[PDB]
Amino acid sequence: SRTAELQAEIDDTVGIMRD
Amino acid sequence: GQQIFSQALLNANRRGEAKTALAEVQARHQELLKLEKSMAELTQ
Amino acid sequence: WYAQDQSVALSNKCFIKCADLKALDGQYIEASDIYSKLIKSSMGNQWSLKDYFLKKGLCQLAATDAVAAARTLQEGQSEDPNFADSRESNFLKSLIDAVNEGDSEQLSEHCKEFDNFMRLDKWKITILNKIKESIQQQEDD
Amino acid sequence: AVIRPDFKFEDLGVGGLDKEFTKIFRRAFASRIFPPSVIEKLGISHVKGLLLYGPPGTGKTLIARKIGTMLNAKEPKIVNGPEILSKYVGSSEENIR
Ligand SMILES: Nc1ncnc2c1ncn2[C@@H]1O[C@H](COP(=O)(O)OP(=O)(O)O)[C@@H](O)[C@H]1O
Repeated sequence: SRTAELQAEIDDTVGIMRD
Repeated sequence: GQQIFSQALLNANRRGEAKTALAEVQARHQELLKLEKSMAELTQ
Repeated sequence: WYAQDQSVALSNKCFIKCADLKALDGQYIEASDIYSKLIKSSMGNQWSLKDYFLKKGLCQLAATDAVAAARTLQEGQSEDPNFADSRESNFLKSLIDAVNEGDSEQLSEHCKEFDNFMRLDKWKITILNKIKESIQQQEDD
Repeated sequence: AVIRPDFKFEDLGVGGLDKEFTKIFRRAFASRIFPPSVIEKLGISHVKGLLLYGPPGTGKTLIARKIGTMLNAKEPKIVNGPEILSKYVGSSEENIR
């Protein structure tokens, strides 16, 4: 569960940096 | 009136040391590879 | 001009375009030299760096200079730990090994293996095909 | 089918044991020569097990080695006895089945 949460946070940050 | 020796068999039970887990680690590796790829895009 | 302006970043964007086009035009040595500049400007600043190491080595292989490719691999493995443990380093090693053995099939296998995990862009495909052709030409010769 | 059309047993190395060969051929592969229809019409089942034994160094392993190639048989599967056993639980029984 920790790794999936980390993946989710990284995907969100990728979105923010793309913006 | 008799003594005896002793001989080993098995490591765990149903599962064996050759393939101990052999899934809980492989799929995780796939998760970690996904993590690495996403980090690649984020840092870029 | 960007390097004179201390704009390392724009200079690198331009030198990437320059090295890529030079390599596609068969000027593999000069492209490798520009990649060496990109590496040096990027050291201590890493993802692009791995790509730079890989591309440098690929140019050297296309120049049929497997020794320079092996030196580039060793350099990258010593100077940047992320290249040391990267797929790009392992791939460059496998390509150097296949070139030294003259096995164009093993090179094609390693290319497919790499492509399954990290898609080869058109540039890498072109350079890898040139390397394969140089192996096959040595086999045919 | 079960025996190669090109074979006469004169070429094969095993010599000095001819009666045993005839007995084996008669009692082992004889039932698998005709078309199947006769056997069920006659109510006879096939043989399943064959046992060879003798003193050390009489030629049995030679027969086993050459029978596969001599009689147009599927490549026989050869396993040494003590190679079946294994460490993990259930591995051996799996290996047999
Ligand atoms: N007709 C024969 N009878 C016995 N041995 C033979 C015969 N022809 C050849 N040999 C030789 O004798 C050996 C056969 O012995 P083998 O059957 O392997 O011993 P074991 O009976 O312990 O398996 C081989 O070296 C083989 O070349």
